[PDB]
This record gives sequence, structure tokens and C-alpha cells, in this order.
Amino acid sequence: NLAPLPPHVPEHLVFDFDMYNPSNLSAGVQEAWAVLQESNVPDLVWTRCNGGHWIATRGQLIREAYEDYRHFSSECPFIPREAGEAYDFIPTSMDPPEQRQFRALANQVVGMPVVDKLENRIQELACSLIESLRPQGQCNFTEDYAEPFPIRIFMLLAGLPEEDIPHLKYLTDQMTRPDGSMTFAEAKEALYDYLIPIIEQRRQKPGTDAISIVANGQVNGRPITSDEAKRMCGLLLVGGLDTVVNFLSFSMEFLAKSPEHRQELIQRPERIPAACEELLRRFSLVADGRILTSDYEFHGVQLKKGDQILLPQMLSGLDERENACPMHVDFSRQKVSHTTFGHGSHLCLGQHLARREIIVTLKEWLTRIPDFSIAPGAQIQHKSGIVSGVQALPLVWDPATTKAV
Ligand code: HEM
Ligand SMILES: CC1(C)[C@H]2CC[C@]1(C)C(=O)C2
Ligand SMILES: [K+]
Repeated sequence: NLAPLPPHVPEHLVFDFDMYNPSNLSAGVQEAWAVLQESNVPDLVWTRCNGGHWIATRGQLIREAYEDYRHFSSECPFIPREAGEAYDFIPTSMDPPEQRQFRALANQVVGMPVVDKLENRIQELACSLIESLRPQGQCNFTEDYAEPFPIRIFMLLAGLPEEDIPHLKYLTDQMTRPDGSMTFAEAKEALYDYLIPIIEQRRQKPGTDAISIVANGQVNGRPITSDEAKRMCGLLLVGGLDTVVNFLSFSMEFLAKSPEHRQELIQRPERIPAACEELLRRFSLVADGRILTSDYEFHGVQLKKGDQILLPQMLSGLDERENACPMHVDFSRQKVSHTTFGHGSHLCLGQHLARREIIVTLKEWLTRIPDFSIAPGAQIQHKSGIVSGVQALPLVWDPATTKAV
């Protein structure tokens, strides 16, 4: 149920939003979150759900809060409170100045030059998976492409066996969209139980994979400890297994429902980079936040030391103060404004690898299967959380319209 109102929270600012189960969920998850941006609702509200916390609802306030690490700390970034307390991943659980040194090391394994290195295998794998599904006339897109494609690339990058994917994917999902069988703390500890033996193994026998580079790496001179390497590798696992996976499915659900947008990109495959950005704005999917270090008056509201505030990256680009007609997808938008990959000092390091997996998917899929639909009568359901997603996505096409390349 609800959590009792704190003394400092005025009554006219209460709007009971549940981020794990929004009441408008059937209309789509972005639409369900967009109810916070209607005429009746203020820029900053308090919900009594999930222990009780603030939510900033506007792009202006979300950008402002992510720039100010002094008042708004990363130490406790997840809601509910006990998930945020247990959270100790690197570099996401630290503020500047100390987080900055770990960023350069993580950038060695997921940054731009490693993307260039992988580009040939990313190409190879997409074409292979799509050419396999092509004669079939149908697929559950989430199972058949959206999961195997990003995840297999990450397991290659990190040098882990493919047979381990089911176990790891399950644990990751409990951290982002819990079903109640595991607490955040139990999920995290089980991921660490997996990593520790492997990090010890590649510290005595180094390879060229991602885990070997992190474990044998250096932060601003000094050798990195086994503990820090475990906490950095934990984040990379979560990021590689539950981000692009979920976004690909939102993008393809839209494309199956809009043959005009599908056609524009077939006619002009050079607009596909630009299309990628608009889809990232419209189908943004991440929402975490920050904790108040002191009492602070933020835009005429009293925040108290210890309060959690959810600062949904998702909402910035759906805000009509930033983009006009925000629920409409337009590939020739003049300025595409979002904070899909974050804002401030914690800007997503894997964003280059993300965009390449997205752009290669669009180009290579439309090139082979230009005409497809949602399976008729099937109702598409979303799920909300720290990272939102899609439960299933049955597609159908007719194999005579396809092209073997
Ligand atoms: C659709 C794809 C993706 C989205 C929307 C996304 C979103 C984000 C967001 C919002 C943050 C900031 C978190 C915060 O401020 O608390 C972030 C950080 C981060 N992401 Fe991503 N991400 C994506 C893909 C990836 C991938 C594929 C990886 C690579 C394994 C990854 C690795 C990281 C890392 C290492 C950080 C931590 C950076 C730091 O704290 O300094 N992300 N991402
Ligand atoms: C997307 C992410 C990698 C980023 C925000 C949520 C996430 C799952 C993390 O724990 C950090
Ligand atoms: K913490």
C-alpha cells in the first residue's frame, strides 16, 4: 500500500505514481509515464508508493539535478531505498571527484576504438541471424533477435561462455524489473558469486578479453583492487544484458505498426542514423535517480536531507517544453532533444556500441525483410521498472516479399 506522508511534504504536491506498476500501463509504458506531464500536475511531485520519494517531471529540472552532484548524490541511485543502499557498482555509485578515474578504464573495453574493432563481427552476426529467420515467415522478435544479438556480442567481448546466458539474464532482470523472488541485494550478491572466481582466474592468467583488461587495469596510476574490478564488471554485465536488448523491441514494435516510417527508411537508408536518434528520444527507457545530501530549496520546494528523488531520463525527451508534439515520431525533426543516455558526469560510456548495434539492426533487417506486421489479434504488453521493456513481440511477414542478400 502507501507510505505515510512526511511532515515537510505539503498535501497539494502528492501524486501517487508507482514506477514498477503504473496505472495506464496498457496504453504503452512511455504513455503511462507521460501522465506526470499533464496540465494538473506540478514540476515536482511526491509519491507515497515504494517507500515514498520525489519525482521531477520536466526536462529542465532533470538536467539541473544531474549537473548538481553536490546536492544530488549517486550514492543511493535506485528506488526503493534498500535497493539503492545495496547498490555499489562502479562508477555509477560514486560522485565526482573519485568516480572520474574509473571512467577511463571502462572506456578501454566498451569505448569507440573497441567498437571499431568489433564492427566486423557485429555485421556478421546480424546478417546471420536475420537470414536464418527470413524463410520462416515469423518470429518472437524478443527471443529470436533482440536478446541473442546484443548478448552474444557482449559474451564475445567479455570472454564468457554462451551457455551461461540464461542464468545471467535472469539475475540482471531482477535488479531492473523485480518479480519478488529475489531482493536487489540477493541478485547482486549472486552476480558477484559468479564473477569472483573468474576475476581471480584472469588475474593469474591474463587474456585480451574485457574482464582481463579491467582486472589487470590501473586507475590514475595505482593498480585496481579485486573488489573494485568486481564492482565495475558487475555494471558492464548489467549494461550489456538489459539495455539494447529492450530498446530494439520498442523500435521494432513501432516499425511494424507504421508502414510509412518503414518505407521512408527503405527509400532512403541514409536517414537511418537520424532515425536512430529520434527513436532513442521517443522510446527512451531508463529511470533512476539520486539522494539529497543536505536540505535544499529546489524551485520553491523544501527537500530534506535523506530524501530520494527519481529523475527519469525517459521524460526529458517526451516533455513538450523541449520537443513540440512529443509523442509523434518525426525523422526530419530539426533538433532532437533527449537525455536517453544520461546527463552530467555519468553520461553512458556504451552509447557508441549501442548506436552501432541499433543502426546495423535497422539497415540489415529492412534490407532483407522490408514488409512485416504484428501477428494479428496479439496484444503487445510492456513492463515498467528501472529499465522498461517488452514481454513478447510476435511478428509475421510473407517470405515471398523478402530478399536474400
Ligand atoms: C539503449 C542503450 C542504453 C541506454 C538507454 C543507456 C543508458 C544509460 C544511462 C541513463 C546512464 C546513466 C546512469 C546514471 O546517471 O545513474 C548510463 C551509464 C552507463 N552505461 Fe549505459 N545505456 C545504454 C547502453 C549501454 C551499454 C550497451 C553498456 C555497455 C556495457 C552501457 C554501460 C554503461 C556504463 C559503464 C555506465 C556508467 C558510467 C558512469 O557512471 O560514469 N550502457 N547508461
Ligand atoms: C542502464 C544502466 C546500465 C545504468 C542505469 C540503469 C543501469 C541498468 C545501471 O545500473 C546503470
Ligand atoms: K549504495
